[PDB]
Amino acid sequence: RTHSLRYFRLGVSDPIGVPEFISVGYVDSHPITTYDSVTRQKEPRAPWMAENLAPDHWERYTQLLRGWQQMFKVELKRLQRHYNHSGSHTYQRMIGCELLEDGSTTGFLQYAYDGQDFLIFNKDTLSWLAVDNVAHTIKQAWEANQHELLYQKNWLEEECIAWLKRFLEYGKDTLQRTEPPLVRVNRKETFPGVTALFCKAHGFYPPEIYMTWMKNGEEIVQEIDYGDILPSGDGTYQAWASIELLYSCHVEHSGVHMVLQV
Amino acid sequence: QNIDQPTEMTATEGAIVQINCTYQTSGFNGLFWYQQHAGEAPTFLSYNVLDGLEEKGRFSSFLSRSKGYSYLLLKELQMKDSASYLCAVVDSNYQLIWGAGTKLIIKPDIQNPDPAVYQLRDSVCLFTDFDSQTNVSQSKDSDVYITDKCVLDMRSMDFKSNSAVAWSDFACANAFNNSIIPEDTFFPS
Amino acid sequence: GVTQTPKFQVLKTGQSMTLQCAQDMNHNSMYWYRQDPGMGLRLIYYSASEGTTDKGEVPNGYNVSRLNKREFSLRLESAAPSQTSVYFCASSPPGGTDTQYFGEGSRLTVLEDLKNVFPPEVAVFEPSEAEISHTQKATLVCLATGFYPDHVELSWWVNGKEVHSGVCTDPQPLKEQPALNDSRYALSSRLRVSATFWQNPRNHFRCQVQFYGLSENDEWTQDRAKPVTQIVSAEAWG
Amino acid sequence: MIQRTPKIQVYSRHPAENGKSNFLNCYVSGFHPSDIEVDLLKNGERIEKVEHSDLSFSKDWSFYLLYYTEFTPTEKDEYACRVNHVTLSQPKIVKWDRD
Ligand code: NA
Repeated sequence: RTHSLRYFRLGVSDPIGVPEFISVGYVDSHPITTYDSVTRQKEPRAPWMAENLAPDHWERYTQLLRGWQQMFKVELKRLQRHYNHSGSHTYQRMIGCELLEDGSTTGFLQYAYDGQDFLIFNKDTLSWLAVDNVAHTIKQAWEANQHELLYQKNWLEEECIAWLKRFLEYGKDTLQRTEPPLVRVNRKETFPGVTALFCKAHGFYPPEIYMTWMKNGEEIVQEIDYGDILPSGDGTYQAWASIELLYSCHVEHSGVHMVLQV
Repeated sequence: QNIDQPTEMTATEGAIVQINCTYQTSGFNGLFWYQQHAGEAPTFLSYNVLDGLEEKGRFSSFLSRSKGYSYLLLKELQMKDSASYLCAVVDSNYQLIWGAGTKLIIKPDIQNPDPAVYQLRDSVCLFTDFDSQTNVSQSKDSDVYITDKCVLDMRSMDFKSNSAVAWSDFACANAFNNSIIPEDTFFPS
Repeated sequence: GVTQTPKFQVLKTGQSMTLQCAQDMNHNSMYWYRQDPGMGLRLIYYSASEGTTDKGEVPNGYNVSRLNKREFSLRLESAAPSQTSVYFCASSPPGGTDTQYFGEGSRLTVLEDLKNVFPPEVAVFEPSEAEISHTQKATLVCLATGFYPDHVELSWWVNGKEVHSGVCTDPQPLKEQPALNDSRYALSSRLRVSATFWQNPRNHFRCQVQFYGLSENDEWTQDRAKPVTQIVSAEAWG
Repeated sequence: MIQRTPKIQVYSRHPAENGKSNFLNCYVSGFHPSDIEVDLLKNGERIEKVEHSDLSFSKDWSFYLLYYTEFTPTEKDEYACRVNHVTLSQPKIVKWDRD
């Protein structure tokens, strides 16, 4: 199954309650680690992370995250000087990797300024893609350090994947389980002469689900309204798909296909 | 967890030496090579994180991540290359793990040896101009002091030479009796 | 880059000590290491950034203070003979792939008492007339004997200028009493010049030995002269 | 500076039935910047016993949160989610569509 590991960083200049720096790690949709400039401690966010990593792991990353926190504050100050920006602005980073079902891997590293893409790393060409000329200036500074680019490629292709496999084993009871969806079809005449069909699923894990409507065993032509895959709050998810008007709802989840004929 | 490199290596001036370093760590984020002359601070030589050979003048550093192996290659050896070479790896938690280091000894090429034992006044017995293949043993007597062989370079000429010093009944003719000295060692009367 | 003090220090057991380290390269990470024969650098304490410090591999018997972005102090609360070592301060730029920059090092020797501390006797031995005839070269030998602890820096001076060409100093000193734990040391050095250079009567040769012993603040109640940090020399003219 | 207003979705954990114990959820997502105020309401009054997830990060650089509470739906009781963000002039009350 497709799994991923991601680390996020958020820096806020002159914040309102709101921390100046936040850093959170995720395995798929699950938070695994947290650090902020208020606590000044890296802590686990999943019990299976707390049970499998000794206190020395948390002590070491607490020190690293205090160092990275200061580097983030400084980078945001330089970005604001480049743009001649006053007041409160945000700076974000996302690093991570994916281990696909087919055995192939992906790695990514990107930054955002004020919630918009700023720099995107390409680990295959060892270069940064810049959105504007301030981003272009930072890119020239970062591309001048060949050792750092190579360091990032090795981390994304080897280290991150090894971290992901280790975290998958720790959290296997949560992350590798299957909770099949409970599917129902509801029929209702809405506006005079308009029948609405809703295909609704709930109680499933993982959140990835495929839902579609078919007419006489063939793919629809008319508009299907899709509902977001939402967390139910108990570790499971819910979703829906709807059409107006022989119709059948088709649902695929974790290698099991389901048909609900109307 | 562990880094291994030889304690010591000896090679001849003008030749090539390869300093091997193997590591067994939880993760890998880079391998450094540092140089450290006797009584001095370690200084950066190279950094490798991806597979391949990185050349920097007379020095080259290699890495194989799958084998967990690196080497520092030193070509056209010079006496000034005599130093310790420290291997260090960055583990999964971005901490440097330092190897115990490799002391590199360069044997000079003595073209025209002239082994001789001389007497100096302010006493001392100087054993000099012997080839790099002669070893000096420590004193057998408590009241006699003998140093190991030393190499000096007279840079204005292309002249290098080896020497040992003995000091303290004592005479130059018997000062290095505990060492295997060349058959044709000159002893002036 | 990285300034570390003092270069040498003799301490009595139980005495306090602070090693200072400063860097002005705007580095955020600072490290304290100890280097001992047969093993790799061992991290004592480190400071990932200003306002934070953490233990290394060997923190027992030490404590640190990251005083500001530039300075990182190392304290020995009660000096023990196991703390006899060479200490290195290093600093590293924000992030990387980046390398460590080292200070020159601090040699600390912890002793039970200072009663066996002695400066060296320095003597210069003029070249053999037999050598000059045989090789057309002249070798000057310098001996520094009876010093303790091994805190010396030997150098040659030709016409008041330090020379390195034709010089050979022993990397390690010799133990004058090999069976004694508090043996005193001997060091030899040789300077080789051409016969014509040596035969010039206006050419001046000096062998200088800088000894690092006691300071003015150190107590001295013994009858013999206080073995302070000093320069002991020997001269020769051609 | 592009500011993104929050998407607010009020729904129950299980398909709702009047008289049956459930959980009311309020999923607040797609907003930027991160400062946000969320309250769950019952007949316009703030519910005191409300749980929530920590601030979460999306790949599109926006933020999301989940607020929930235990409840028993009834025909008479009206439930809502009140959200405040810098993109809003006043707090926005989003009524539960009663499933
Ligand atoms: Na301590």
